[PDB]
Amino acid sequence: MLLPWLILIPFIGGFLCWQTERFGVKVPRWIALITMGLTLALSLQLWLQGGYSLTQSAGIPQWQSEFDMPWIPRFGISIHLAIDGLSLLMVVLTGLLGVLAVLCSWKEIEKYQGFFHLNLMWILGGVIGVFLAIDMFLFFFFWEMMLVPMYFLIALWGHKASDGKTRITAATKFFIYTQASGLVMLIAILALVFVHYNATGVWTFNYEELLNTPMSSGVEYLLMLGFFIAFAVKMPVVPLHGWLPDAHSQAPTAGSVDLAGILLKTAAYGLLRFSLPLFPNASAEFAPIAMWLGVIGIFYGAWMAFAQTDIKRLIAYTSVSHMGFVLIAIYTGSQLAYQGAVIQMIAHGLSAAGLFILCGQLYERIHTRDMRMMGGLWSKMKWLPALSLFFAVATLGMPGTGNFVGEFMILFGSFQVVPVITVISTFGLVFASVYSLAMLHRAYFGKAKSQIASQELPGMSLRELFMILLLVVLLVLLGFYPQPILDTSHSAIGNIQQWFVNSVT
Amino acid sequence: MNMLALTIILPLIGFVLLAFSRGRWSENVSAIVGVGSVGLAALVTAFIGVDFFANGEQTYSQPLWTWMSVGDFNIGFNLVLDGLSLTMLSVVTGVGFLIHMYASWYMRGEEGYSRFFAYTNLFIASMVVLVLADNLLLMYLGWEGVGLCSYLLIGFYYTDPKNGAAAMKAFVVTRVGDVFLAFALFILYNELGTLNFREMVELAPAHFADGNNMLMWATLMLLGGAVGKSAQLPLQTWLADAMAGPTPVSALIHAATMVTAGVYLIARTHGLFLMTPEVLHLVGIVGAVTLLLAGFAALVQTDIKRVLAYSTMSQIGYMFLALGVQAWDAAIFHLMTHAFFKALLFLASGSVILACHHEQNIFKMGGLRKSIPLVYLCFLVGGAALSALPLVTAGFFSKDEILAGAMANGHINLMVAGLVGAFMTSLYTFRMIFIVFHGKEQIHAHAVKGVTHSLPLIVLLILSTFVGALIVPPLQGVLPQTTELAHGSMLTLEITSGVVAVVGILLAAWLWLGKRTLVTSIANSAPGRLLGTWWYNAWGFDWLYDKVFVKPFLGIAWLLKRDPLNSMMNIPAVLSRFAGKGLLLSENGYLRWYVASMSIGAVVVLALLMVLR
Ligand SMILES: CCCCCCCCCCCCCCCCCC(=O)OC[C@H](COP(=O)(O)OCCN)OC(=O)CCCCCCCCCCCCCCCCC
Ligand SMILES: CCCCCCCCCCCCCCCCCC(=O)OC[C@H](COP(=O)(O)OCCN)OC(=O)CCCCCCCCCCCCCCCCC
Repeated sequence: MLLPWLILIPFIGGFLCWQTERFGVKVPRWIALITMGLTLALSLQLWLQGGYSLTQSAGIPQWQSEFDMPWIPRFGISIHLAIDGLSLLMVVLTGLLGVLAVLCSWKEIEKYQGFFHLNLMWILGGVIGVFLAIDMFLFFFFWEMMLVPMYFLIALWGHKASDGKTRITAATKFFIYTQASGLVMLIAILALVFVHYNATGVWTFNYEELLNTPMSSGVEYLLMLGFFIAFAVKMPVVPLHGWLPDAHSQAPTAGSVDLAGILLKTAAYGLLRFSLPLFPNASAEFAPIAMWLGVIGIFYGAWMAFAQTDIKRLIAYTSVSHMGFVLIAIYTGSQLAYQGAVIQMIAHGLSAAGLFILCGQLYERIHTRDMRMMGGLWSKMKWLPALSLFFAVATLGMPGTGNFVGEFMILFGSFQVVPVITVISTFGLVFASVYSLAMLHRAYFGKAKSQIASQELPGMSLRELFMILLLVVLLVLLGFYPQPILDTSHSAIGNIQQWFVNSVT
Repeated sequence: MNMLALTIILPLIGFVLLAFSRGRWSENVSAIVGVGSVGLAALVTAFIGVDFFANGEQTYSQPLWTWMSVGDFNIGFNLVLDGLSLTMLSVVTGVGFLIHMYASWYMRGEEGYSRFFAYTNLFIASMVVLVLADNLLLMYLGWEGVGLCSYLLIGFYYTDPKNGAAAMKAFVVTRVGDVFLAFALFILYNELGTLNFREMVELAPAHFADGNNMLMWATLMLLGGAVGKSAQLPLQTWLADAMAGPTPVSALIHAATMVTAGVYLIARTHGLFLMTPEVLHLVGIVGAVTLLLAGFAALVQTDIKRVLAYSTMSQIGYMFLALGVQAWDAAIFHLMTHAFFKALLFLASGSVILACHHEQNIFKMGGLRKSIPLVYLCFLVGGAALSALPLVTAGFFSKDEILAGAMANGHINLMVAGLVGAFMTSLYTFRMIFIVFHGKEQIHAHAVKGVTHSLPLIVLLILSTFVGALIVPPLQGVLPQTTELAHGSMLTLEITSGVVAVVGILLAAWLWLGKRTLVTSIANSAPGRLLGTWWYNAWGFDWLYDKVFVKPFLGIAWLLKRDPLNSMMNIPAVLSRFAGKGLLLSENGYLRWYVASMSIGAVVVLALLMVLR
């Protein structure tokens, strides 16, 4: 199977990136690009050979490919990997964002750049493993391993303007939030493994076997909450979001960590792949609380974004507001909302990526991220201001940008299940418009509010233009023709939706 | 009619070309791409129209691709032409070509000549999709599009922060209407699972037979979307401020397009409003209230553009009254006639402002009738059409049809609102005309001439006369016929309307021509200073919205500025640090204390072992 190589190539390339700095400080970047290019090519090959569009839901579990190798036999833990329309779509996004993460940090050719790329490649290897792992321990291991590289990238290669103290403070907060939450999930994985043994007599960590574990209402609820705590920190779900704005602000200014370790939806997939299938009844009775937490994140994130001054922290809070819609959808039991969640998870990744990459490029010219020191940048630059407007139009969810397809599909499906929550949630589209236009008016429109913004700035390079324009084409195509993506995730999302509904009944 | 898509592709191509030009092309080349794009779309519309009447006015459908398909949710990117669409397509591309041609002269020498045409091209394409869409979700892609393009053009002069504020307000107020529209789309699909206009009205009767309770909510939410784009109560606080964009934009986003979308929507979904009569009547009441409220506001405005903004609000009000009285054909007739005189008035207003060196106050100007003659004639013909001067102007025929329909259907109270609004229209329209052109010169306007400026002006002038009343919109087949008034009763209304229209103009002359003493006395009167201030601020809806929405929102933003919930989740760490320092207080290097610590531990361990034995 090739599934194992979607995780190995990134890891092997990371080692090569470090061992090739001896041939020059301009070599590691090419090794990283080839590494991510090969993983992306392999992902596309799997897409063109799986016939996902013609796969009909046969019921969980339903994998197009699977690999199993003994890892820790004593505990029945193995390297079990499996692909599906949902997982495939998340792996190809990781490959695309990984190539862009390498291209964005291309002018960074300082010493120890090999270790930078090693950490970047390993963050991506872990993310791909999280989307492929079907062994509960492998899932947890990949969930927690990807955090160590991220910690050192935010603390040692973080915002060039921030002091070491501020960067470390942010990295520690991110790690403690995430590793501790992940540990609460291990406690629940271990409890599920023991409840299975006691109820049946088998010792397994395989998701396929633990899918129907006879358990009481109380234990199922506690086990479900344990997984949710881990998926609430990475989504994020308010009030476990404080770590996000800080990490984004102190992360490599170029935007590499932002795209690789913060824009891949490993928590939304986790809620759809494990929480909903493993604990169907508990998820159904927690739906009200989860959906209301999402509504709060929609308005709280929007208000927090409006008052940010820092452009990168503004974009960071917009993510909390947008992910609230996905949380509401995951707990509706509607195929339309689930399919829309998949589109939004992909669209937000592309729209947020563009904003984060453009933010880094802007810093390279004005050496500031404070919007109070910008203004009239539309008349001082050649592309950045116009392209930032596009990504903000997509962020507010303009029809024709792909973010609209996901957001409206979620609302249409959610309305059929929870009408009142859908009505209040739709008003979030007005708040989005407020923060989206606020950022454009406070940075590119009006008059220069500082001297640096009052001089013609260097123009965007071909590399910068290519990566940003690629994201523009993808968002527009996803907005006008989203069917090819919907046809790939239909079987997987159908299996999950049926399981949840049928199990609750 | 197979070229129906070209009416969108051509404008869309113009946008991409002019956007990626980034201002590198010459003004002439940029104009050729901008005006030619809309011009070719208008030519295609003409050929499509010829084929439509040739094939017996049969509805044509052009399925392009399936946009979204998830189970029973099957939305299609399909276009449709039936007559209501043809009328709207003709106005959008036709009047849209003339405004583009005029804009070529108006924006000469200004920065962003290319970006302006790029946005106006995207606006046209969005409006065409809005009108040709066969389903509500595709209509949304085009409803929201025109809103974006309006935001982009209202704030075209980005250097001025005030223009940006006006653009943001427009987007927010209209987006609140778009949220209401969305609710309707969410309900209709949950109830019918179609969103296709034809299928919806075909499957609606049976589903709501037991109770149309959910149908009323959908039609009410459809009205919410309409009152937003059409600037009707309670979402009309954005039109007057939207007069910050280049004047040509005002003509497009008023007369031609945008403000007419709400009328098209209620007209396209008439079959559903008919099943909800109470909501349909509310459409009439909203129009009557807006036409009256907007007329008074226009009578006290001092900016030429703002008088023409509140007049559009009153004129869109008449079309809304027409829909509520079930005079569907009359509403579309007035939309078309309005697209002529209002565009003429706005384009003429631009010529006046440019001639008066960017002056915009009606006072501070004067005696321009001698300096700018053609522009003065355009204002006279446009103002007469707006005031519905009898027989000579097309507005007379379009408005009388609205008033006739209301009376024919028994809506006497609404017809009376129309009659009093007509008197107000004459007063506010000629007050401005008698103050800007008649009187003593004060600015010394510079003659504005050349084709690209006069041609659009003249073509709209002819269309603004009775000649425009001859362009009968093809509607039999799409919209129901209106109850016919008796000939004798019709003549009475036509005479009354004419007398009211004329008397209005005569009073306007006597009041705002010469020393203007009586008006000054009333204006300086305590009642006058109070009512004048109230109407000048549009009855104070803007003030109320600032105190109920903007101020509360900004206050909560200031309160949460420091992420309170994050600080709450930092308590586990403040307690940890404090506990650590307290525990380290036992780490005094004193050994005797260390020995005592083990003594205390022994007593505790032994005590517990005995109490837990
Ligand atoms: C079930 C509950 C709901 C779900 C929870 C999900 C997981 C949440 C995990 C995080 C819990 C809250 C943590 C809040 C603080 C986060 C950052 C942190 O640990 O300390 C940051 C703080 C900053 O200060 P410093 O680093 O010195 O920088 C210079 C001065 N500002 O550094 C300090 O000076 C603090 C020193 C102590 C830091 C470690 C102790 C704080 C956390 C204790 C454990 C809390 C409970 C975790 C249980 C597992 C997860 C549920
Ligand atoms: C191969 C597959 C093909 C499909 C995918 C490719 C299509 C994408 C092309 C269009 C989308 C992006 C728009 C262009 C991005 C940047 C281009 C550019 O440089 O345009 C600049 C232009 C004005 O230029 P200028 O006056 O010079 O000022 C800018 C700085 N100099 O300023 C601008 O134009 C501002 C840029 C954003 C404007 C609004 C964004 C539009 C969003 C699309 C939503 C569509 C909704 C309406 C559609 C209805 C009709 C179907």
